[PDB]
Amino acid sequence: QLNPESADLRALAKHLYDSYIKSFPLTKAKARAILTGKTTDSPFVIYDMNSLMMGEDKIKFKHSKEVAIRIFQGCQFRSVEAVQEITEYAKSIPGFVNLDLNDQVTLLKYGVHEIIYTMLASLMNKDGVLISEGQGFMTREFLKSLRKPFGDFMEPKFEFAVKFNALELDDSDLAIFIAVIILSGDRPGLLNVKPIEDIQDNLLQALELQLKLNHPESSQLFAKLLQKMTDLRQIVTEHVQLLQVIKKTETDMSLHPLLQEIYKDLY
Amino acid sequence: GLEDIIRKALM
Ligand SMILES: *c1ccc([N+](=O)[O-])cc1C(=O)Nc1ccc(C(N)=O)cc1
Repeated sequence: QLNPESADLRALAKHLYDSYIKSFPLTKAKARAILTGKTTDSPFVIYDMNSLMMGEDKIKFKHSKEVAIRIFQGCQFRSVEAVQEITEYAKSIPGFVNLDLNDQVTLLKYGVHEIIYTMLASLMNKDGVLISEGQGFMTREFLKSLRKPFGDFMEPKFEFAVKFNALELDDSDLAIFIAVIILSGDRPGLLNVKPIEDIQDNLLQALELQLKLNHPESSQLFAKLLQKMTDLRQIVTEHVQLLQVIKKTETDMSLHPLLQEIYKDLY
Repeated sequence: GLEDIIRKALM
């Protein structure tokens, strides 16, 4: 069982973890420390409109006529850094940069959104989500209470995050999982699926071994984690449905400027 | 915009 192959898979896992730590300053460990009240360096809780206004000093403004579209434009602009970090991470995946460059772009242009949601789950618990770079905490029920269609923006991400966070993955697990997401041979428009699957097969072996070594308590964790890719994709494609809801909405879609800024840090 | 951002980041 501990043979040259398994050692190579552990080396791959370590390589990915190291690149992950280098590429992603916001780790799950850091997020969970905040969420479980361990960093004494502590987020202000925004749980209603009153606390929202009282948090005005802590929401820094960074920056369409539709508020929702402006939010999406802002968050997608703010996501560039994440996209660049994920792309940088992908370069560390053995074989990735040797793929047809079109396929690299295709893999990343689908994968980055799923990875952003995966990492967003690290910032979430059942109560809410860290915002303002770990400096604020926006409650899930406050977000859910906002007038349509805003109240529906984040709840499916929370529903996912609760189910995903129940897997108790750590950054070592996530480093490989994210690589498996990127090396998805099923993306539309892929030119050469087989070299992608060759890499993903290696990453999957590495992930399977990682999860066996790291989660003795979890039956079928590998399968359960792979099934979460279904939920991730669903969340991404739900954004298309949200856009249609927004264009059809004729009710008031005003939103407090601080909520707009908060949503722009979300995805 | 995204494909260009990724293409650039891959450089
Ligand atoms: C940004 C900020 C907030 C939300 N939200 O609360 O739903 C969403 C966004 C956003 O634009 N997310 C997003 C962008 C792009 C894709 C995509 N290309 O598939 C999905 C989701």
